[PDB]
Amino acid sequence: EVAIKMVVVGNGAVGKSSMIQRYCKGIFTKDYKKTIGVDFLERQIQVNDEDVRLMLWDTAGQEEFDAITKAYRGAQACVLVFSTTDRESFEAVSSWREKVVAEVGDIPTVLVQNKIDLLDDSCIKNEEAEALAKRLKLRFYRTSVKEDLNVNEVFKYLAEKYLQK
Ligand SMILES: Nc1nc2c(ncn2[C@@H]2O[C@H](COP(=O)(O)OP(=O)(O)O)[C@@H](O)[C@H]2O)c(=O)[nH]1
Ligand SMILES: [Mg+2]
Repeated sequence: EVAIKMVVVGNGAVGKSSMIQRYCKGIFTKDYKKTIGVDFLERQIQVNDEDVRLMLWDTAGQEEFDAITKAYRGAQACVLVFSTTDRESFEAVSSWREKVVAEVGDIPTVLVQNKIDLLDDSCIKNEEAEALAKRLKLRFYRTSVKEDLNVNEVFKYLAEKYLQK
């Protein structure tokens, strides 16, 4: 049995709260802004013959970039999220990465481009997202929380890397 605290980080409106609700509750609602009224949601899964309890902590956006918060404290893995339709959220990734490393150190991390169902309206070229992932040395996923596309894979990857580097 292992419990893993995972923090989901990135600019406002990229889909962090939706991603957590999708993974832990299996829902996607039509609201302009999602809310999680508790510190974290959780999902208990089996990974490589071990029982893992994933505790997914939501965060605030760039308006709280300098904030030192409970969601980051003792985080054991991290999802860095930007949005297909928000170039500023992509440009912010390196700053979010540096913030997490300075607060918790080196923890398993993945880079996620969410809202890939909106590719027609993309503001990020595929080559530049892949180039950033290679520069930060991070596994990169293109996700659609709305379509339940690659969400499960993100958390499974992080749990496996926590268990075996
Ligand atoms: N089309 C699309 N909309 C999404 C996706 N994920 C989230 N959204 C929407 O993006 C908006 C912001 O999502 P939210 O989870 O509140 O973002 P947060 O501010 O990062 O927590 C909401 O209207 C969500 O329904 C996605 O994969 N595709
Ligand atoms: Mg939110």
